Amino acid sequence: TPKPKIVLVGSGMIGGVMATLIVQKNLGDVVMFDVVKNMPQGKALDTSHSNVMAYSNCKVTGSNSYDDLKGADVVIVTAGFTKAPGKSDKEWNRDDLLPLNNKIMIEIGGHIKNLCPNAFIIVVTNPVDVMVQLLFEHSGVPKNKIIGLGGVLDTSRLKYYISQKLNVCPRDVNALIVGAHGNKMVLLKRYITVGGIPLQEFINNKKITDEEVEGIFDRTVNTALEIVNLLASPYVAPAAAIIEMAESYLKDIKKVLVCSTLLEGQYGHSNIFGGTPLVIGGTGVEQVIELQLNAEEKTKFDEAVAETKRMKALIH
Amino acid sequence: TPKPKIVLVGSGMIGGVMATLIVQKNLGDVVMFDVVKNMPQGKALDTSHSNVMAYSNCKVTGSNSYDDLKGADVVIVTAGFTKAPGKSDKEWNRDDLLPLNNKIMIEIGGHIKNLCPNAFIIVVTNPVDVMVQLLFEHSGVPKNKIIGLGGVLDTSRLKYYISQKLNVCPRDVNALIVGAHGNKMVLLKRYITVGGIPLQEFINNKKITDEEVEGIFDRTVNTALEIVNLLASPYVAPAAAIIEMAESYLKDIKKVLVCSTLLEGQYGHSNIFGGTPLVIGGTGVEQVIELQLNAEEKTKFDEAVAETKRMKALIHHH
Amino acid sequence: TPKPKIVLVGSGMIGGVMATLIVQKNLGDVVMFDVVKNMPQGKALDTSHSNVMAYSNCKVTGSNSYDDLKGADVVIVTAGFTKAPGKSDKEWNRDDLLPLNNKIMIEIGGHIKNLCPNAFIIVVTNPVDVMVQLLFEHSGVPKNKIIGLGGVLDTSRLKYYISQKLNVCPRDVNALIVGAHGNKMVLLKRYITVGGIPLQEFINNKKITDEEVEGIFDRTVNTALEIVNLLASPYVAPAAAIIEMAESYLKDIKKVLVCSTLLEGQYGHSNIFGGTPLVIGGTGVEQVIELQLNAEEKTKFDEAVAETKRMKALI
Amino acid sequence: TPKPKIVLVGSGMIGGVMATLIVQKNLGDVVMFDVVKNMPQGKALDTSHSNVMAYSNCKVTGSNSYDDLKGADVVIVTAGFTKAPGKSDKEWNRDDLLPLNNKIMIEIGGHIKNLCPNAFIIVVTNPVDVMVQLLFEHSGVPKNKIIGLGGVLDTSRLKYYISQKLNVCPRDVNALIVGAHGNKMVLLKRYITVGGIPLQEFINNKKITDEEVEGIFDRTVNTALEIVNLLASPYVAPAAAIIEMAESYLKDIKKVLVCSTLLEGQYGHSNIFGGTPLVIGGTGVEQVIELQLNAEEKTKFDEAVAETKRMKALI
Ligand SMILES: NC(=O)C1=CN([C@@H]2O[C@H](COP(=O)(O)OP(=O)(O)OC[C@H]3O[C@@H](n4cnc5c(N)ncnc54)[C@H](O)[C@@H]3O)[C@@H](O)[C@H]2O)C=CC1
Ligand SMILES: NC(=O)C1=CN([C@@H]2O[C@H](COP(=O)(O)OP(=O)(O)OC[C@H]3O[C@@H](n4cnc5c(N)ncnc54)[C@H](O)[C@@H]3O)[C@@H](O)[C@H]2O)C=CC1
Ligand SMILES: NC(=O)C1=CN([C@@H]2O[C@H](COP(=O)(O)OP(=O)(O)OC[C@H]3O[C@@H](n4cnc5c(N)ncnc54)[C@H](O)[C@@H]3O)[C@@H](O)[C@H]2O)C=CC1
Ligand SMILES: NC(=O)C1=CN([C@@H]2O[C@H](COP(=O)(O)OP(=O)(O)OC[C@H]3O[C@@H](n4cnc5c(N)ncnc54)[C@H](O)[C@@H]3O)[C@@H](O)[C@H]2O)C=CC1
Repeated sequence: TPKPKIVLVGSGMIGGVMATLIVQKNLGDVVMFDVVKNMPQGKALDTSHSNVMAYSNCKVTGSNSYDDLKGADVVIVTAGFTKAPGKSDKEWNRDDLLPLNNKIMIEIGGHIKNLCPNAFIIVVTNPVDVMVQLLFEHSGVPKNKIIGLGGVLDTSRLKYYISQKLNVCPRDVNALIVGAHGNKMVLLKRYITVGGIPLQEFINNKKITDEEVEGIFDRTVNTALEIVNLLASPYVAPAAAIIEMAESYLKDIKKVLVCSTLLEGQYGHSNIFGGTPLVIGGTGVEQVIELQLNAEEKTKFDEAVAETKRMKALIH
Repeated sequence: TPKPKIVLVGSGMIGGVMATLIVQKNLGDVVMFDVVKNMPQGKALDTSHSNVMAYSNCKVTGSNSYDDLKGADVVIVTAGFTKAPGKSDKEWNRDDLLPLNNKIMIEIGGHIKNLCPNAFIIVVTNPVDVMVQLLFEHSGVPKNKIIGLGGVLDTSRLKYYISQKLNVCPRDVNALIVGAHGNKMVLLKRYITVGGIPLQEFINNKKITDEEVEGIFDRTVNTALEIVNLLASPYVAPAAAIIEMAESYLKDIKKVLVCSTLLEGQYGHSNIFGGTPLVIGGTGVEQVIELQLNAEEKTKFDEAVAETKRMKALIHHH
Repeated sequence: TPKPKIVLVGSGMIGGVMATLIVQKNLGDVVMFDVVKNMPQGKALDTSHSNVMAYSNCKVTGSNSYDDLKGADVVIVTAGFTKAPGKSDKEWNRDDLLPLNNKIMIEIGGHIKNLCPNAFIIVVTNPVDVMVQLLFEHSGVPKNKIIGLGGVLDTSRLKYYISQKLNVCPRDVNALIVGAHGNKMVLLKRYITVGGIPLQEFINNKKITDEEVEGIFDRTVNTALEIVNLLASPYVAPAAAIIEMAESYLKDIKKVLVCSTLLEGQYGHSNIFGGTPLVIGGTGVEQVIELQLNAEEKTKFDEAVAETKRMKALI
Repeated sequence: TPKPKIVLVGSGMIGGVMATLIVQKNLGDVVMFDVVKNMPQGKALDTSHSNVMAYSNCKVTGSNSYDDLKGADVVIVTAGFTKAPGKSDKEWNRDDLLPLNNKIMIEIGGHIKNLCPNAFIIVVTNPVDVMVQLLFEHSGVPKNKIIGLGGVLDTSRLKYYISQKLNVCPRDVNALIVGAHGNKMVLLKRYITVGGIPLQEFINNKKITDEEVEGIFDRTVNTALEIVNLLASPYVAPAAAIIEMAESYLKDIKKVLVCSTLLEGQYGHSNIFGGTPLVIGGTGVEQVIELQLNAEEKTKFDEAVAETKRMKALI
């Protein structure tokens, strides 16, 4: 009243699930944007009919024009490159990626600056902790108005695996994974709770062993690789995580969610984005919570941020 | 208590969205079954993590074994061929696919009979009015325990396009589409209401014209084609429609939903499945409602069933 | 963002259920206003804890001050009285209370005009079709920003009773009740559908008779009496009906809902509020739909509006 | 599976809100049972209409016959005295209700044994930790199939108050209150977290002081009295807490919820019910979690169970 406008910049796998979930939850009008012609229009048409089943009323439209950024309340960026040429046959590089995805962020940021400078922006494009800062820089939006997906998704894996071993509801496990999305993500064993009860109590009661916990941490780290091996880059859980973040903003819920945000001295770091618990409210990032890490924990957090800094320095 | 078991026989595009929606609604444990190796397992793992975001607790597992049909409460069949070397990259059709999908329904039917004969079955595989009857015949399930997807999806399109012209909530439009899923679907102009009000009133008040209605009618018939030409065969709205049907069963809601069901004299037809409103409750199909069509509407219904019979008669064509 | 502000002017039985449902649906911050001291503060404290179980974040506060209307997005008025003192329940009716309630609507109107002139207003206080016009006049709010509760609740009963005879989901019955809320309500048999199918088809197939339909019409008209003769106040269904209306506004859903709205030549009547299908969207009443009634139906609508005029000219 | 049946034994303030919430969530058919004639039939009629607004299909019926217990999946017991007949508020003595509510548990227990021995039972009647055990004994139901309301409600207050000081979503605060429902509830400061983060981190950062936390504890213990002083006993949040417990069973969610349950050695205590975290799934109580309390926390638990034992000894 008047209906929020959500622009999906990128209408691939994650984009399609997000449009579906937005309709289920009656969250706002959706523009599915892509550079690929016709594809976002077909997805939007199919998704728009699902309003009837959902008892919702969200316009869902497809676009190949950046003009549709005008009026956006929320912009979600999943746009990016992948795959490789000639290369033979398993040596697809990392890494350079990174200039190609940077050029995408330059293009998107320029239009955000021109067309929707007051939007709340969520960046998903990998490596997320690098790309979110690039978009921040190219778009000119305030620091409280842009974040990156990482912790909500990474902790959903950890929560889920622990919950299946302990035979409890998945959401009754709480856990924090910080620093960066990716292989350097910091899993904080000390902050795992189950129904509000420290994980250690379940270990002492022999409900789960130290070994099993370590195998679950390794599985959490290997999950994207596990699913890519079987199928493709994951998309259902990533979309669910993003919509949880977007909804906290649109409904001023003030959920505490771990996301990539600009660090300004926290954990000893500045001029860089990193994963940390934060509060998402109707004005955007309302609080950035700095965890009271011990020495071993801070050193893993430093390694996570050093890798973000490394990749960022490959951009010229 | 103790949590329904839902098996998706076919874990493609439609299968993926259904698993996603089942988790969102906390509806039951899900087995994602497919003949394609690794694909269901990967989709099931990705989907299982979304339980955290949804505050749900549905196990989601992937399978390449029919044994996992054991104990199913609901079985949803989207399984179908399936193209080979040739002969590309579009050479597919569906006329020649009829004997091939027949063979799929035989295989699935024999397994349902041995492993989950008390399941409620929803068939999606095209042409659905043909395939649902084939599954009924080879599974042995009672007539009230098997239906095909059609009307809920077809009417969603008609309801949607009308609501956008009249500027009202999509679900506040009501419409009935009967006969068969496909190009011979019967769109009943007489039975369209908007907030309970006959469509003819909005026409009389020049809010929409007769030409605009016919244009919306053509767009509804050709919607699958329109989306295929932009993208691929539709899957988000089909999944939503199937889940609304499954939920009515699992929660005994008793929604009146247009679905393909065994006709036993209704509309003058027997020994065939066709689309008609019916009531889905906790026992399956509780009521089959026969619309009181005029002569001109009945002729159209006749044409829909004739086309289903034509295709059924090609399950052994060479 | 920023979170809507909903003020409940009246915090009795219906107010209490409305605040509960607002939290369940996470629809906005709630101010529970009443003239009774401490009571709305007590209900608000209780209700605020239910945010935890609902995974919501709605502030629920109690107020005895009209100043809390400031910056309201939605104002729901149930302030007045349920039953006449000295009067029993075997007679449960209405009258002599009009002038008092007009003095309430004058007083509430004054405050709305000053503190929340851009709010969407829902009037619930009986006789609703009279009371909503009074508040409209004294609040100065535009015609598309104020409606009365009537048809959504009246039609919920008709839909429910028909759904139970025919063994289908209650919401799969559609029905229109118009004219006025109360004993002169116009139940339109022609407009009833079940799963989009004319009721007449089920009458033809002997699933329900013309006389059972007549008995359901009577039961619908007399439902409030039936409840009061058993123990008081419909409040649960009235609250769910109002929240359905409020939500359609707050979420721009554009539902077609029968409510009390200013008539401007529709059905032949003007300068009066009447019950008719409307579209509620993000800007308030976006459309008023005039049913194409036949002479027998238009005469019943006339008798409904005439009873509203009989009470309007009498304060 | 497919329409569960929920029987509400007691259709007073909490029963009315519970029936409302079951319909909203489409959780099951509802029987509103009470010894008061006509009243639950009136409440059930009002409530049934709300199925339309909710898009639900739950039958809601009122009853004065215990026959309605046959086929129950869940039975919720709020039946009981709130004050002794012929006494004033100045003469209030909580122990006075023990023999009066004991008689009610005996009556209800005999009918459960005969009619729905496989139902999951949730006891609400105060003092709940005593009453739940009386119903256990008289009903003969297995220990995994009967629990008392306490910790879900008590922790909702603590969670809510902390969340308002810290400006976060109420449900993102986690806390455990154990031992008994009432003034000797054990508020475990050590176990409080906010977004999974120990409460102490927020103290260290001066977002909240130790004194503020103490005043929150006091407020939490005294909330029912606060609400009564304004106008209670509380009913919205109690109803929501009970529905969260019943839903975890009906949908096999396996939520961890603090409820009153038979102690068989946990915390050094036996032959008594006390509040502790536990898992509710489709078979009932699937796990009872014994917290690893330190010595000081342990003595607070002992003091709470001592008071349950004192009151049980009165019978
Ligand atoms: N941050 C996180 O926790 C996670 C991040 N991801 C990342 O999310 C991104 C997207 O994932 P999927 O949807 O699975 O990939 P996808 O390949 O299916 O979608 C990418 C879409 O972006 C489009 N695109 C390319 N350039 C564009 C431009 N300039 N403007 C608009 N659209 C453009 C492509 O046409 C494609 O449709 C990838 O970078 C992936 O690595 C994936 C999972 C988790
Ligand atoms: N009834 C209706 O209103 C509509 C019907 N459809 C039909 O639904 C079907 C599926 O649609 P999509 O999911 O988009 O197709 P899809 O090709 O993505 O999914 C079909 C899946 O079935 C699998 N399969 C083949 N044989 C199998 C077997 N014996 N057991 C288990 N899986 C097997 C394939 O491996 C494939 O993964 C098609 O026949 C399509 O024409 C689509 C839309 C609407
Ligand atoms: N339009 C409809 O379909 C229906 C209308 N109603 C009507 O709605 C009204 C409320 O019903 P209940 O909540 O059951 O009544 P209730 O008596 O329980 O609550 C009314 C509240 O309004 C308060 N109040 C009185 N004057 C006030 C003022 N100056 N400002 C603020 N608050 C004031 C009273 O203190 C009382 O708490 C009654 O007029 C009732 O007859 C009830 C059902 C349906
Ligand atoms: N366990 C907890 O955390 C809490 C417990 N309570 C308790 O819950 C109980 C109910 O609370 P309210 O609904 O507010 O009280 P209420 O007085 O409104 O409802 C109690 C109902 O039980 C009925 N009743 C009495 N004996 C009965 C019997 N033999 N069979 C059937 N019905 C019978 C009465 O007619 C009355 O309608 C009280 O004992 C109260 O102390 C209240 C809040 C929290």
